Amino acid sequence: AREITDIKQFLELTRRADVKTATVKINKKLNKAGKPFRQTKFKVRGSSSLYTLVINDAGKAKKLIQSLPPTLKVNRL
Amino acid sequence: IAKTFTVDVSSPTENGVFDPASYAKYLIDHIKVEGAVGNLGNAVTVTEDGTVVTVVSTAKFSGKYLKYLTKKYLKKNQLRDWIRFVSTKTNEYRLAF
Amino acid sequence: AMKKVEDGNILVFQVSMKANKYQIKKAVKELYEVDVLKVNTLVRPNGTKKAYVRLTADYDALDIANRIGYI
Amino acid sequence: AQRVTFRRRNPYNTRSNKIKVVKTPGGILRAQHVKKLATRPKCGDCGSALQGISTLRPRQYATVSKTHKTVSRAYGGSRCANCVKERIIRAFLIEEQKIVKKV
Amino acid sequence: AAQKSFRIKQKMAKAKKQNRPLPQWIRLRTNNTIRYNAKRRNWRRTKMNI
RNA sequence: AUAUGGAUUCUUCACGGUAACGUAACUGAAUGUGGAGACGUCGGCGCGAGCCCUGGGAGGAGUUAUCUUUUCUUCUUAACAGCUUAUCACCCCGGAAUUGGUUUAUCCGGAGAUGGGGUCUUAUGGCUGGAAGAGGCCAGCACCUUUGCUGGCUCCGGUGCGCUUGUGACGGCCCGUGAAAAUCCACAGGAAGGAAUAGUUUUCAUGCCAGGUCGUACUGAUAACCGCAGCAGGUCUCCAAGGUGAACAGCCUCUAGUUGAUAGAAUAAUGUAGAUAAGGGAAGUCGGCAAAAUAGAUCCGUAACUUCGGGAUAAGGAUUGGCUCUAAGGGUCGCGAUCAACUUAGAACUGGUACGGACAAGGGGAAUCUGACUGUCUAAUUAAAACAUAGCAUUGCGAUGGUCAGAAAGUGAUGUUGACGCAAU
RNA sequence: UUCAAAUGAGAACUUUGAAGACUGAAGUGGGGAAAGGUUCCACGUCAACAGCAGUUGGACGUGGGUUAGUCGAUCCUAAGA
Ligand SMILES: [Cl-]
Ligand SMILES: [Cl-]
Ligand SMILES: [Cl-]
Ligand SMILES: [Mg+2]
Ligand SMILES: [Mg+2]
Ligand SMILES: [Mg+2]
Ligand SMILES: [Mg+2]
Ligand SMILES: [Mg+2]
Ligand SMILES: [Mg+2]
Ligand SMILES: [Mg+2]
Ligand SMILES: [Mg+2]
Ligand SMILES: [Mg+2]
Ligand SMILES: [Mg+2]
Ligand SMILES: [Mg+2]
Ligand SMILES: [Mg+2]
Ligand SMILES: [Mg+2]
Ligand SMILES: [Mg+2]
Ligand SMILES: [Mg+2]
Ligand SMILES: [Mg+2]
Ligand SMILES: [Mg+2]
Ligand SMILES: [Mg+2]
Ligand SMILES: [Mg+2]
Ligand SMILES: [Zn+2]
Repeated sequence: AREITDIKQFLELTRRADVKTATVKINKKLNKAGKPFRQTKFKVRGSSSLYTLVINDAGKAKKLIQSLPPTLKVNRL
Repeated sequence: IAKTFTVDVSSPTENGVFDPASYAKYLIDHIKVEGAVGNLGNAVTVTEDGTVVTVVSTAKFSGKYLKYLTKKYLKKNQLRDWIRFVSTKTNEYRLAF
Repeated sequence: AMKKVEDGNILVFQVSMKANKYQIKKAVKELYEVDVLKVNTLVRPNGTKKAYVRLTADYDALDIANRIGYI
Repeated sequence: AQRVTFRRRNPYNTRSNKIKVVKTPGGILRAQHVKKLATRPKCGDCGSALQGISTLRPRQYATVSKTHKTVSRAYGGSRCANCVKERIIRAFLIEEQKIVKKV
Repeated sequence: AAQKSFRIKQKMAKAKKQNRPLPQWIRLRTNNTIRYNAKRRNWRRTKMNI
């Protein structure tokens, strides 16, 4: 329901003491005129709202998964 | 900006009831471009190799037009009950026996 | 009603016409030592009250149902 | 060509039974009940609409922040700027005239 | 009539439970003279006037 | 219920902007004031949504003697949330006659126009999150079975006196000016309460708990209601596709729904319903009863009389198909380029002289009696010249009153009234 | 309205398929208000009822079915009581 764009505020949500699950969604989308790309969306299930972080860079998406806390439950696709 | 259209005709050809050469010749004499037929002025090129039929066009052409012409040729030889025009991927078609 | 027990994790009971949802939840916990997620009730066309009691995920409605004796 | 129905038991076209036709993710047309439109708060002196004040139904003002319901000035969410200006000028001039009438 | 008071529905429930034929074993009792249900009601013949 | 983060304070209860006002927050008791709730109808205009129409492309289906890059069909995005988006209105600069601006509709300006730059309401629209993982359309595989599995595509546009509906700014009308209360908020006021080794803010963010009781099936009618019934009667309301056409008319069709009403054979009289007639044309009859004739649109032409508004579609004439063309009437950009609407007028050609070709669709004129007109009544034999009506006139009454009500009353109607009123003819 | 098949002791009337038609969006379509009260759905079944028929049914017998903090009632006031 709410979209977050800052990377720093996304990491604190994963350890807000009220979050239990998260999901990773991969979408294959095209750019303005050329070849497609891989879009990754990180959704954090809060108590009252769902927070979604959308990044279009595949390289940065890999780093965020590694830094994701192990306690948080992650659903793939 | 020429688009490629490929038709796989191997399945009816192996039976022996379909002639790939006749099908390719039919498209040459019936593809309308900017009006009537016979105006394929280095705009529509149809090749043949015995297993696939490749149509390369730069003028007004579409897959729906290609299926429309194939069905007309298919019934002309009384083969609608056995052969069906099926699309596998985009701009890639085949004849199913 | 048996399909809800197997599939929906819901126990179906006939209850007193004077009982509200607070009393039904309290009675189920004390009689059967289970936890209740929510209670839905209706008045049947014959004049009796039916309650749909859904248990929490920590409990299974199937093993409680045969523990009571009905199946 | 797809036709819709009311989603409540009120079958009459009253003010509180207005609908809007929308298309759902399921690909079908369904009626949607809309509430009555709100009215802007008015000035207490001239009756004109107040600038900078949210337009909501009366009970919705209890859910929004105070900044939505006032303007940073005397008589903020009650009178408009021009009426407040006239109040200050009138108050000063009359009181000055009272002093010279005393003497 | 879909939106109905509790009094109306409670009387509707009572009429529903009374709409049955005579139990068969009643006719086998000693000195029985009841042959059928004389107070049977159907929705197409006589209204309840509730 | 309550903690944390943030904000504020040692200038105790925040700062910015000339201003309109802006923001994540940014003490406020009694009392007082204001706003919202909260409102008629009609007319044209602007904008939005759904629908309708249509182009390209990716799929599926139908037709194929011949023709048809063709005919039909799928291509969808909720509540909610963030950013953004406006007619009106308002603020600052400036100071107008050679008056300017301006709506379809002529209203506005030294009480400050035009113009330049700003602020605001968020109906509404756009992007993003919700959300493609859903739904929709297809292809390829297993298979008595609990029955699935793997794949692709789901895209980009155009048009409007169109239809339905919402809304905005306006305009016409009244001796008619077109509810109330619960409930919610703001402001004025300043009673109290608060800081330095510390407190307040639950109108900023996040987190915790709970939300009872009754109704909820179905019909809504040529079979579920009422008429003695499974009765051609009666009974409130929402959604509304294509063509023809002015049209929610009539006629044909798509979606969806029905195909129900005792049947078979035969075709006498008399019927009921629907029709046509040579010549004459109301001679019929109490009486033109019934039927016929007229009928749309464009153009020409139109009397007595009149309250000057009408009479009037008066009367009386002409034209109407199909096809191939011509001319005029626009938008957007830098005189050119480019794109998109049915409206009107005119000309050749063509025919068994037909053409509002079905459907749809006024007979008219000269006078007399009577009621001015629109309106109203004898449900189930009388719709009228009867009643009502505006207008006119008469009558009573200044409240300790006139007219009227009640068994009585510390009782009522006119009266939330006051002679331009009320009451009685 | 017609043909065929299925079911049945029995079919102009039940079911399925095929064909021909109609309502023609102010409908013979899709929902509700008042009113009715189980007529809704399944299984079994045809003495009576459906002014012919009946294997069918709003019939007969036996059962199943109506789930709300957000839709209404409940709260407010109107003429009035
Ligand atoms: Cl009911
Ligand atoms: Cl006869
Ligand atoms: Cl007169
Ligand atoms: Mg309930
Ligand atoms: Mg209401
Ligand atoms: Mg229902
Ligand atoms: Mg009845
Ligand atoms: Mg004759
Ligand atoms: Mg005569
Ligand atoms: Mg005679
Ligand atoms: Mg006549
Ligand atoms: Mg008259
Ligand atoms: Mg009239
Ligand atoms: Mg009469
Ligand atoms: Mg009469
Ligand atoms: Mg009279
Ligand atoms: Mg008809
Ligand atoms: Mg028809
Ligand atoms: Mg039934
Ligand atoms: Mg019979
Ligand atoms: Mg019989
Ligand atoms: Mg029965
Ligand atoms: Zn003001």
